[PDB]
Amino acid sequence: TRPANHRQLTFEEIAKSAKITVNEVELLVMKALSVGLVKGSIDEVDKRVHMTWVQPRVLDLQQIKGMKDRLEFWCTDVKSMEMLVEHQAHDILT
Amino acid sequence: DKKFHGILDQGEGVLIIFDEPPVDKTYEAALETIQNMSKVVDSLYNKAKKLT
Amino acid sequence: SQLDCNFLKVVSSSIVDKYIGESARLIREMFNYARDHQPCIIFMDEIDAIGGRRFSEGTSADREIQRTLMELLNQMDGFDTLHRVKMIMATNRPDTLDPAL
Amino acid sequence: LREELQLLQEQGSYVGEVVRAMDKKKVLVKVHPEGKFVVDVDKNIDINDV
Amino acid sequence: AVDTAEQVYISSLALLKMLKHGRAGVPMEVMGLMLGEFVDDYTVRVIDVFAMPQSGTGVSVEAVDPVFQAKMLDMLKQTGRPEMVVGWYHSHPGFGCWLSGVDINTQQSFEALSERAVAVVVDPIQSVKGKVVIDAFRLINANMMVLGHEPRQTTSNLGHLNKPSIQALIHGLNRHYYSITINYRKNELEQKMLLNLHKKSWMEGLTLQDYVVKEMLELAKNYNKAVEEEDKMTPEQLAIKNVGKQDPKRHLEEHVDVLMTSNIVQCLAAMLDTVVFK
Amino acid sequence: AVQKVVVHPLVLLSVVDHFNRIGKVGNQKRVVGVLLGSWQKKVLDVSNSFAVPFDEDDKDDSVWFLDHDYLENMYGMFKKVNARERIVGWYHTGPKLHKNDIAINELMKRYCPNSVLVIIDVKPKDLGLPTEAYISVEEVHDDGTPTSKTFEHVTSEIGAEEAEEVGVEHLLRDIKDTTVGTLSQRITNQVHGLKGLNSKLLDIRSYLEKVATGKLPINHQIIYQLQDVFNLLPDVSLQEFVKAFYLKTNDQMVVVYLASLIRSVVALHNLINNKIANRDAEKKEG
Amino acid sequence: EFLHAQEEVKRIQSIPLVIGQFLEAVDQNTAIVGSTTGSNYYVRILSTIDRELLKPNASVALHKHSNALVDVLPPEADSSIMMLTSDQKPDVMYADIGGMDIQKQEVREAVELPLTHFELYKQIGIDPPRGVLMYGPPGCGKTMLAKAVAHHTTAAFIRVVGSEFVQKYLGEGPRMVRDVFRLAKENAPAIIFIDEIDAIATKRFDAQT
Amino acid sequence: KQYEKSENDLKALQSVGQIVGEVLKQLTEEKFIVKATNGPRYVVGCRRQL
Ligand SMILES: Nc1ncnc2c1ncn2[C@@H]1O[C@H](COP(=O)(O)OP(=O)(O)OP(=O)(O)O)[C@@H](O)[C@H]1O
Ligand SMILES: [Zn+2]
Repeated sequence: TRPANHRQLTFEEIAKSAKITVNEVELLVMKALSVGLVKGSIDEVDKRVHMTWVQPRVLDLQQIKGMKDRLEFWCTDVKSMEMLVEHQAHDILT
Repeated sequence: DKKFHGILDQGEGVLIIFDEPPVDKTYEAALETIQNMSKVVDSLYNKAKKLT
Repeated sequence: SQLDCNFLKVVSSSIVDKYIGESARLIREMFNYARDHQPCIIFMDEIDAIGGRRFSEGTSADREIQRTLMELLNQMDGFDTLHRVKMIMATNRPDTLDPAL
Repeated sequence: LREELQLLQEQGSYVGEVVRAMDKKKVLVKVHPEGKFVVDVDKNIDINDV
Repeated sequence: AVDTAEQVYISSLALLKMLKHGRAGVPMEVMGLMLGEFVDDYTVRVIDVFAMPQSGTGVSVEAVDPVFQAKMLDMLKQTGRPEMVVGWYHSHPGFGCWLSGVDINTQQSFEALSERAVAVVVDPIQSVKGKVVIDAFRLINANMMVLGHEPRQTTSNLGHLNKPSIQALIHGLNRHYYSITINYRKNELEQKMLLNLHKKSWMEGLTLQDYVVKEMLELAKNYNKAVEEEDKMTPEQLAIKNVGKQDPKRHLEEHVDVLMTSNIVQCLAAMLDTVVFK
Repeated sequence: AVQKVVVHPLVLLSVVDHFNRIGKVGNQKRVVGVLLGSWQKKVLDVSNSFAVPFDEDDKDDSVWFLDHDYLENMYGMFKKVNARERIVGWYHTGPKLHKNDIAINELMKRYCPNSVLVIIDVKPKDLGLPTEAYISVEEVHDDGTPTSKTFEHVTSEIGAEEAEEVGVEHLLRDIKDTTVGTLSQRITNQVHGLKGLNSKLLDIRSYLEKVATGKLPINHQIIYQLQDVFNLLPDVSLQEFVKAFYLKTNDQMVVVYLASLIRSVVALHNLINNKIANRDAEKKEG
Repeated sequence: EFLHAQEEVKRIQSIPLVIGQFLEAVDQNTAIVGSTTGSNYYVRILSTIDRELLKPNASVALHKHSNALVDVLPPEADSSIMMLTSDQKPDVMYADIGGMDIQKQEVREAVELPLTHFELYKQIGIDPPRGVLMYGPPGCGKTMLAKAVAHHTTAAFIRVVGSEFVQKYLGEGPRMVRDVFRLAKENAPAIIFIDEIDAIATKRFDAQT
Repeated sequence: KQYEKSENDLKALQSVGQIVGEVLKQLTEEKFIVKATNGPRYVVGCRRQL
């Protein structure tokens, strides 16, 4: 749901969404590594966990539409800047 | 006196031993170019001689 | 009829047929197969046909007899020794044998 | 020159041994291993160099 | 008468069934029959080289099973077209593919069957893209030994067939034999789509894939420099008295071009971060 | 099950020539002929096949005919002349499938328990590889319908053989060998950026098909899941790749070193014989 | 079309490499090679081959049909077990030999010392022996000295069975000696021990058998 | 069932015997130095999965 990953996700997020204390997010993420849904590194030098790939959940229709937003954003940015790079490399073909 | 790449760090603990030994790219290239400049010097007498 | 493991009984008279290093190649095969099946039991009857002692370069086939015998003289010893290769020998008169053997 | 490398893709030849030539512009050749063969000369060679 | 310069059109599925048939039976000569269409005098096409059953005892005229002629050709009649045979194929894998005595033994049977009865000779172990190994003939008859041999009314097309004078053993068999022109003619229904298969199915396959790279750094640098010292030796020996010195060789080979393709293709691979990623 | 296929273009020309056999006559719908095949591993191979007459009237898409006697007699010929070969399925030249194709498939799965079809195009311009593989199996359904027997897109490729292009690359004559270093990379740039992201735009067109339509099998099984395999990279604005630019500098590092040292040695290549042969040809001209 | 001609050069050596040995060079683009089929061939060299590789003899590659020279090969074609390569020593200590100061010190001067101080031989001009022969009453450790010097060598060590060369194929022997001596010059100031050389060294022959 | 035994024996008719060779040594990752028992020396490659 969140924007990208934030690269580093805090004990207040895991513990507050999880309605649990600070000292259970460790067993939460290691137990999640026992489940195998994630492969995340346990970034707890700041108690702020780094993310990896996860098993997804059910695609809602607003998830379809916002997925079309950032997905079309990716599509026409890689395609548009693709055509720009080909336009710079256009004069060297012969 | 002796060495094992145990470089001193007063405030680390591991006293980190690390290196990247294979960098023979610039080694062999520099060793070639040093000889190459001697080869261009070996051409300089042919060049300056053939003209005038 | 007692151990019954790997009795390679060489009659040692039907080895040579006519050829050059054929009997040599048979010696290499016997020693390599003998190296393989680790409890091999080598037997050789009637060495005196192939054994001899030495000549003064007489009959030309006795050369090939001598090199075929020196197949045994090296490859029984070599630098790589044999393991569990029990060489059982039989003869009629052992006086005519080679002191190399 | 590079299109003229099928010349190098041509069939090779034999090394022979000339004992001596006989009459009517033929020679004798034993090859690497075989018997003797009364074989034919070419035009651009020399019978005087047999 | 008077005789026009002939021509053998192909469909190239002929050549594909010759490479696949002679590739399948590769330690053995095979014998077969060639289907096509008698278009006219100066041209004739092959449109079908089809499978013919094996002989085990002798590759001969008895390799043609007539119930396989009725059944095979009739099931070609209830395939899309009942076209006419144009000759016969075989192979010679064991040597340089000249006309065996079987071929002259069945040539009179094949020209009793057909007008032309053109041979098809091949060695299936020659090339991967290059050679045109197939060989084609016409046994002209010995009854025409009074008249001049191989009339070929213009002999301009035949004079331009006369470029290789190929196969000096067949040239030893120039008694009543001569090769024929075979073009590799176009198939606009097939050539462009073969170019689509070929070109588009090979240019990255899916044309999306590679657009390996960090070990060709070390492999390329060793391959380059290890040649570069022996490339740079000879300016010790560069001198004057031009004819009195003899060692001219280039020392720049595979150090311009392999390095341009190397560092440019892998630096565009370094650009695949920005090209692929945003 | 099937890993993938190995399909030579020879059997594709064995589709093409029978397309010439039907292009001259009244083509009702398309070609349906036999696909013979060499099945050894979970991978597949096809060296040969043959065709068979076929019509179909589009009123219940159930009146359609092959000749199994012809199929097994010519299969007896080809099995006789080649013991390697057996049937592996069928093919069709019209690039879009229809409802009867499961009756073709399951009607000829009685000979071998798999009968893979082949989509081709006699006039291809937009596809990549023509060849295509399905298998008619079931995942039942999530609701578990009465035998939703389903074609499954087994991956497919053009096969290869030593000395099969003896015709081909001599025929086409147009090949420019080893265009590495010149413009092949930007051919693949135009066709993968454009021809990849347009497929992405037809997949987002199918997403709009789920917006206004697409309730059939809205497919909340594989789409967001392998799209989460895509969503290994959530590349949103602010771009979040601070842990990738020293990575990018490490990637640029060695290559720009090779350009610096090595291309300086490329200058050292051109300069020597360029000067020497230059003034040889200059002041030795007269 | 130059690149097309390049691949037409490259296609000559893909599936076979039919091995012969280089025998004679007449001149440019013409040679004589003795193939390993026993017969000898008038051939031609290709411009790909660097002409210094010709030397006297080389393990060379040929063609099938044309039987043209294709390549000159690196030093190959084994010395049987190939210099034994790792650890295949009889494992005999140097002091394991009991009380032979004449023998151990003598052969120590003969082989072990020119392994080390050969440049100091070169300033005087002593001309140390190439090989050496050992003989006498059999059983006195003639194998054992080769075991100990083998155990205590640093360069290559090739044991050679003297009955080894008499084999089935007609003409393999002298090429095997080319293998031994090309490898001998190829490795190092090396050591080759040859045992039972009487199997080759017979003073009397019969030039009809 | 006799037609099944002659069916299997009929299927084995198209097979061809192969060559007994012995590896002298390995030249490169693709190049292999063998010598067959009947004579000369060769360098070839493996198939795919050898
Ligand atoms: N001086 C010694 N000190 C210790 N052991 C010795 C000594 N001399 C001989 N031996 C022993 O006797 C053996 C001598 O036999 P060795 O195999 O070395 O020579 P050889 O093979 O018998 O030569 P040949 O087949 O000509 O008789 C040594 O291997 C060792 O076991
Ligand atoms: Zn024939």
